[PDB]
Amino acid sequence: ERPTFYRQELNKTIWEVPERYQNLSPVGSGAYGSVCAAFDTKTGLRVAVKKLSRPFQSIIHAKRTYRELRLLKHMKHENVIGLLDVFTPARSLEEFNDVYLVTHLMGADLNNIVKCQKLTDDHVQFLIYQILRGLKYIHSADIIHRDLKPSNLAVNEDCELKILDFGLARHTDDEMTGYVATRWYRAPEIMLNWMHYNQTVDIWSVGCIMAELLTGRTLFPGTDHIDQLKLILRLVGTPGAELLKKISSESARNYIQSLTQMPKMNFANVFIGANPLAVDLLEKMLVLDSDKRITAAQALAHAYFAQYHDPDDEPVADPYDQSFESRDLLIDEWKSLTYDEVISFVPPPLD
Ligand SMILES: CC(C)(C)c1c/c(=N\C(=O)Nc2ccc(Cl)cc2)n(-c2ccccc2)[nH]1
Repeated sequence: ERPTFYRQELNKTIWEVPERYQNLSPVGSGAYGSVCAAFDTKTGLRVAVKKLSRPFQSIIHAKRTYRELRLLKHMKHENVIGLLDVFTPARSLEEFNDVYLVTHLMGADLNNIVKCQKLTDDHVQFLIYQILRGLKYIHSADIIHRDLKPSNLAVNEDCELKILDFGLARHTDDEMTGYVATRWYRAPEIMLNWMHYNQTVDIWSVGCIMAELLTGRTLFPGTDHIDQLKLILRLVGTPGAELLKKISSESARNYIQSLTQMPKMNFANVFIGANPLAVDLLEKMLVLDSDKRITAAQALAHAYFAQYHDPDDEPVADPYDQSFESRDLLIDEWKSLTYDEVISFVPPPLD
């Protein structure tokens, strides 16, 4: 019942995987793990396999490993990453130190797509429809992505899209500093730590992404946090008293009040020649007050997606128990929890 495993060294890390996975080649790495492409001989799919790096080295890491496996097991949606397989070479809990996560290899990310091919309005409609369809599902489980950006959106050759989170980097202060894509899609309340954030932080990200699909250019390519804020406030206007009250960070509030007040721009004069319905949706997504942003479910009913919208085929998630998030456990308790989840994994059917 347990498959046979074989070992190999790729870019100075050991991969020990079931025999079903062949032709492993490295695709990326970071602080939390490494990814390889492979051929799954069982299903006949090209796959991507993330090996987590020392998943139980700290409490923070062990809880993260549990969190990821729990999230990935729950996800059952066409526009979101699905777990094809999870495995470990360990034969018991006592020797359980390694976690490997398998999903479909899609072919490209959305950075590839915006860089290398011109998109018509129909392409923008279809790609953004799918992001929002997946986001509806994600948000219905009270899950916030928080790092929606083109490199976390995988796209096949028929422009079918999946939301994922490679999750290889730490998102430290340094990784978020300077002229960097890691910060250009973040809602300003997350970027500047204004307040406790909502799931519409992800709608801001969709707005930034949609703008970029329409123009071919980054919406807010700030050279740093403050420059990026300035670019944002030039477009959407400076906040009024109502939003200022909601900024619970007194330090952040003090700084924004130092800026000269600016009105919202005419978005038809920014997104020159775009579908007026695209421009209308953008204005509803790129609202500074996150209480007043359009939701994913609201946005799916917008006239821009009239050719794709089907309210009978935009499903929500099964209930997701996140009570673990408020729980303090030891490493070995997170480990055993994670081990139970690996052991109980049942793969999806191959249609
Ligand atoms: C889209 C959603 C929000 C459900 C999410 C997905 C996710 N993980 C992944 O996408 N995992 C992944 C990505 C690529 C590969 Cl090859 C294998 C696994 N999250 C993740 C990543 C790291 C830590 C915790 C959660 N969060």
